[PDB]
Amino acid sequence: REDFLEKLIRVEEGESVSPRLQYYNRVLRLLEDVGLPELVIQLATIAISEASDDWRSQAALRTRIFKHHLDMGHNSQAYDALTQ
Amino acid sequence: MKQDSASNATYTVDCEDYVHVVEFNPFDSGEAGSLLAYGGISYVVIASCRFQEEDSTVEGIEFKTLKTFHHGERVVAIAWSPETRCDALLPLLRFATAAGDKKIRIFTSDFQDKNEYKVIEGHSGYINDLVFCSPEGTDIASVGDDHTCRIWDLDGKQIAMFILRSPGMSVAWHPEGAFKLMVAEKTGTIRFYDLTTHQAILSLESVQVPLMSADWCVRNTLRIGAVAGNDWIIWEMPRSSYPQDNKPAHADRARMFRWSKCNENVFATTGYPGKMKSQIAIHHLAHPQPILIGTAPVGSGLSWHRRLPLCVVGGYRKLFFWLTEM
Amino acid sequence: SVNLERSYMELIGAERETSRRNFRDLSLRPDVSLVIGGPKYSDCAGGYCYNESGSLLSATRNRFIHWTSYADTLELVELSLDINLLNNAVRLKILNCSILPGGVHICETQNNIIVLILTNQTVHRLILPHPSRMYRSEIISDSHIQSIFTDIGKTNFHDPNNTYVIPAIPGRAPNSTASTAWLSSDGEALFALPSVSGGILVIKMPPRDMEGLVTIAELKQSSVMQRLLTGWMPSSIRGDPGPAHLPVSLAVHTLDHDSYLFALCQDHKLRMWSYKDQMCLMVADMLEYVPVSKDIRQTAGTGHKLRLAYSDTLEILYLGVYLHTPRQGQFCVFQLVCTESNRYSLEHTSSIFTNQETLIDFTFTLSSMNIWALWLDDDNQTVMKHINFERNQAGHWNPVFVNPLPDDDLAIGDEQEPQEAYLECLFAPGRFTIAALQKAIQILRKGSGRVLDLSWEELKKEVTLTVEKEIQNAVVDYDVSQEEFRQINIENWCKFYTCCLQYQETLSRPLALVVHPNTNMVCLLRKGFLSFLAPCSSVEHLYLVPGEHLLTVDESVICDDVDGASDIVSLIQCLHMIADYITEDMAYQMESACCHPQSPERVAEQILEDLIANDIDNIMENIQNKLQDIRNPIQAISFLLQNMDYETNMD
Amino acid sequence: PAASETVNYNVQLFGSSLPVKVMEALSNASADEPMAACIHEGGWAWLACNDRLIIWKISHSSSAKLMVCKELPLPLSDSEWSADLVDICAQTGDPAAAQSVALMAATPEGSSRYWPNILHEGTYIESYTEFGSSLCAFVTAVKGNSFILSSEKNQLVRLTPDASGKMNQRVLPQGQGMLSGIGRRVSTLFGILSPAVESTLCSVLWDKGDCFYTLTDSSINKWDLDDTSESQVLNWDMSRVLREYISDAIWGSESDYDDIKAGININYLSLNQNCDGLVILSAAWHPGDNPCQIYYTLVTVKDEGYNISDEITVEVTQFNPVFQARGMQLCQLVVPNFSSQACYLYTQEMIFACSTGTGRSTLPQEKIPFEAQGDNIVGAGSCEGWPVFFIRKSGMLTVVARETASVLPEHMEESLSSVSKSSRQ
Repeated sequence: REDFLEKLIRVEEGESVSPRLQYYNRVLRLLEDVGLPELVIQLATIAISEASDDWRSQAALRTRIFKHHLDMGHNSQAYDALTQ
Repeated sequence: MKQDSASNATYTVDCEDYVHVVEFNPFDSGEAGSLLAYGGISYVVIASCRFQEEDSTVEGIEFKTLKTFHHGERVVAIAWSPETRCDALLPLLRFATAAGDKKIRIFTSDFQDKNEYKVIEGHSGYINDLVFCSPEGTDIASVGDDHTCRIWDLDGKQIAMFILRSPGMSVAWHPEGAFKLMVAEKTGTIRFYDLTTHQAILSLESVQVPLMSADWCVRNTLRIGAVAGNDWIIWEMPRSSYPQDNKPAHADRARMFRWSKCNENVFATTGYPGKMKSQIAIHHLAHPQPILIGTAPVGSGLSWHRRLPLCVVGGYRKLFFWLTEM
Repeated sequence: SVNLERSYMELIGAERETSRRNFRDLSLRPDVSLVIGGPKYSDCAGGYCYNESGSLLSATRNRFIHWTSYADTLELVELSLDINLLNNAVRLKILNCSILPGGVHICETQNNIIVLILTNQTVHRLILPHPSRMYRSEIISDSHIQSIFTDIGKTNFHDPNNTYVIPAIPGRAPNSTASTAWLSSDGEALFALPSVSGGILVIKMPPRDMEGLVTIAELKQSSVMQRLLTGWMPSSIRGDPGPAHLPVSLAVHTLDHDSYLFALCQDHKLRMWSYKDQMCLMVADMLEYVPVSKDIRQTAGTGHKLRLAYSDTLEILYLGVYLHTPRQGQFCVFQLVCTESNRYSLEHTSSIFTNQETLIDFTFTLSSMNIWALWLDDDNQTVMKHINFERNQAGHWNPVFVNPLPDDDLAIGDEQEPQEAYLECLFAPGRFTIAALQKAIQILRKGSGRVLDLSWEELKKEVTLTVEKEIQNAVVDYDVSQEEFRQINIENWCKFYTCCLQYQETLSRPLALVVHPNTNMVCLLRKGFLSFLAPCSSVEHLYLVPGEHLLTVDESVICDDVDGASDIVSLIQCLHMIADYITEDMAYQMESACCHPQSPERVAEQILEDLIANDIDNIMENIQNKLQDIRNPIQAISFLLQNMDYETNMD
Repeated sequence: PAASETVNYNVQLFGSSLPVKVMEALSNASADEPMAACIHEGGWAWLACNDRLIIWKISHSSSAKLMVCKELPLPLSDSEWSADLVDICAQTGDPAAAQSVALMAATPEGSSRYWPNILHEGTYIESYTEFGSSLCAFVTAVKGNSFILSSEKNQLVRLTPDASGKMNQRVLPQGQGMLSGIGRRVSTLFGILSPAVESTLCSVLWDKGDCFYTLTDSSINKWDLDDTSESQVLNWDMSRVLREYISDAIWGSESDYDDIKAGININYLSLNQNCDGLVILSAAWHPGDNPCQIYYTLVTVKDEGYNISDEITVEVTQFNPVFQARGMQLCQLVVPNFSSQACYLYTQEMIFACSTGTGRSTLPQEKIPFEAQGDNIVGAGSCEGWPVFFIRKSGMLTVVARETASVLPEHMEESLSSVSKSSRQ
């Protein structure tokens, strides 16, 4: 939806096999620039759905998940996210 | 936000799923301990809580789980009856919830090894809120995203249809009245719905755009407390529809309003849900500065107790309680 | 036969069409002879378009300056609907004299712009800056550009050679736009004014606008000196013009070396004379072509107007004579048949009758062959109608969209509240203005303070204060029933509507119209108000024109088949007669039924029930009567399909 | 809604319990426009609604019973109605007790429809036109039950009476007056020789004693009309004397006081008569800086009959809208029955009381402005000899005090009954 956002996704595409990851990363960056840490964490948790060849975004998402898990208090979930 | 007379969490209760909705008893829903019902994502728990400031043999806070049941899609709103016996005489808990399946799920039990679940065809869109619109409990009014508020009963039939100028944000019910209902609108046209005949008797125009939430005062039908923009407004009906009182609450935009279920002068509000630490501000009448500030990592839930001036705020799997000095 | 309708939609301006305005309060003082008093020519409007180059890519394109004369002052304002103008407003307070309708001329030389305003006794002249003096930019096309003057010192000029005393022998009658000013072949200027006692007062002046040795003459019949001498003598015959030989309007055309001044007397006589070569040309009688009616021309009257148009597209001269009498009224169009011997003969091209109304401004266009007039009646209302003279021998006069006195409608509703609907209808920019609403809020609040219009929250607070004040002043018990509160709200909103209309009707008095050569754009000047006449498309103009006139209009132009044309005309008339009721509860119920899942027939039923609840008179009978006259709607549905294509992305 | 009145004595309800006239006007959309009604003593209410003349009668105790509206036939001809068009026939020279209180409803075309009486409506007159123009503006009544119609373009049409039911309409004897030629003429031409432009007529008033005044924006001429010809008496001017009074009543001590007193452009509008003289309604503005502020001046002539004199009173009127043409209806002046002890001038936001002497049967002094009502006043005057004012969404309100109606003792009541001719069963 929205060709204005489709163009912004296309100009960033070129290194990933799924534009969903890049779109989620862009929306997460926008939400981080706006504010709301709870919404930022929710968006970071939702973004993990489509993988791509760019392993840097996946590693950043896994690190954020591990940070949220160790901040909330889920040792098993943190261990699972680390073994992933 | 505000930082006048600030304090952390006095009573912290840890849970399991994420807490996003929490309410107390609306009127006569139990005269034996603080009865609460909270549902995370796939688990709804009914609890009876007693505090040390109410009794004496309580070590801070004592909570007892009465019924924990796993439900399907998560809920976002629950209806409470103003006249139902749960722990005084004969137990009778009949409550509806607005889950994610676009249909209302009403559970009725009596603590007699039985619990009937019924499905009500509400609105096809995302149901926002719902509440009982009868002092005896026979009709439930719900509002969502369809601009049409349909009065539903215990069976699932349409009683009355009300037109709105925006998706129904919140609904408020007056227990100490005569079928008095309010529907918060984005445009600001609040219709004092009198369900005795299902007709528009009076309408108020909230001049503070945008308008968030609004409710009555539990001890005075004339006092109407609402939140809009950055300041809280107190209206005196039906004497004046223009803002009788308007006083700031936070440095930014507020969220919702909730009058105290014990007094008629103190209340609590909350600005942005988090950002720079959620500071729930307990204010008093004719007081621009908050008489109390409660610190929390994030804000998600607000209610008022009926026995003592107590407020509860949900966050990251935790519930923080606070008490007012007044 | 030419069949073409040019309907126009009204557009409220003034406050809705803002502009960077800045007056220069510089009162002009006359230096010549005064009259002390004189009739206050109020509600006068004049216009003059600039045409210095044929190219449509400069800065003076579609430029026209209009002057509004009230009582005795002038507010010279320059408005352009394309390029914004800075410092285009100047007030001129002429003492003891009033500006004549259409007596302002502008001469743009190579040093300074010379103004010439003819008042009652004192001619005013101002010198505005220009290139080679102050550098005025008029090149290329830009957004904003400079207009007249610059600061405050270049707006006050009352020089001796600029001032001039206006004579009147034996008098003048500037009832409309008849004052003309033009140069002759010898370089001398000539000012033609509608003089009383028959004839035209011609003031001859040396070249340019510098005051010098001027002369006065009266073109009545023969010998200017003899006519000026006999003007004081009471006469009312053919050889000696009198009160029955004065035209309301004037129109002169430059021909050869003798400037022929066309004059239409009250006895249906069109004559021409030259300021220095008057002679017995040819007393053209209108009754020679108009059917016999000598009693009308013997009894005379008022309202005889004359217009000329030399269309160069076919090199044809047309003369339109509007004869207005208490017993007859018609526009007669003639074509000029010259003989190349100072003798011109007219051929009766067409004649269209009309009602007996006071005509202020009216004209006709030969590019589409259509005469359009605007009758401003003294009954606080005005109408405008256009008709093609070369289409029907009788003429039905298609009206144009007019609405000087807007009226609302009552609706008791059922479960809604008409208060919000009335508030939205009053706040809608399609009618009224924000100044009337602000004045009503200031008045109905028992004399409150200044009401703003920028803060929506403050506006809502003030309107809620006003509503509550009206409620507690009307009743005190408004919370025990659902119909009493609705009735009180309806009464309060009707009072608000009346208070707003009391101020709207004051500023809704149209004075005149202004048209510009090339690029069709029609402006309407009212009592301190500006409006636009936007040209609508074919389907829009058909919908605007009622079906009663479209039936008289030939069906071969609208659709191909007469049956389909009549069907689509009946449908358009039905839609136009249904559109007479406009509210907001219908739109609210439509939006609600569209947001909640249902069906389009439910929305249609809701809209129908809202229209029924809002309706006060019967319209369904006429709807059915016009719908029963359908036999072949093939062309109707074809024209409907080939017009509403808006959302389909075809390009 | 909103209402803000100013009490002066005993303000009571003229009706009984909210009259239906307000709802009738709101439904007919008559009071929704700038109206200029007329309230004539005895209870008559006249409304010149464009081309629908509404004449009705109101009295005490009226809510749902007094709601009849009598309309008058009037063709479309664009009439410049204001106050002089629908004027009573009390200015004529015929005494008696029938043709002195008639109703006027002329058409701006050439004829003069003269009504014989108002107590028994339904009868008219037969009088066609022969010479003249149209667009008649202001009508006036002269001696012999004859009329004069004066247009805004200086056109005078005379009514020649031949019998009691057959008259004619002709031109003015010895030609018309003022400049601006229009229609047909005979004998001399024009009458006002000025080097200006035209001479817009403002009003025409014929008083008792063979005196006629044509008030226009040029000069004032007095003609001794004998229903067949006119004779010029003396051409005088009133603005040259009124300018000093206007400058003294409006402006104060300034630098250019002499220039202000010498200037002041005045434009006449309304003019009527009364048993104590004449009452003129004209505007005046100083020729100073731009723009000019149009101020309304109230020129009242104090006398004992109906002619002119020298006792002139000038006052300023607040709330000035706009002035245009020669028939502005926003600020209109209407005298009740041309024989009241106090006149009432109604402007879009005020009711001013012109005092013409002591009050023996009508309560004087009733100056009431308006600050909470935006609707212009429909009409004002004296109803049945009592100060009755009509207020939108309120009805008719009377202002009485000492002057009322009691019961006569012995022979006084018998004489009153004998002169009133009353019977019963």
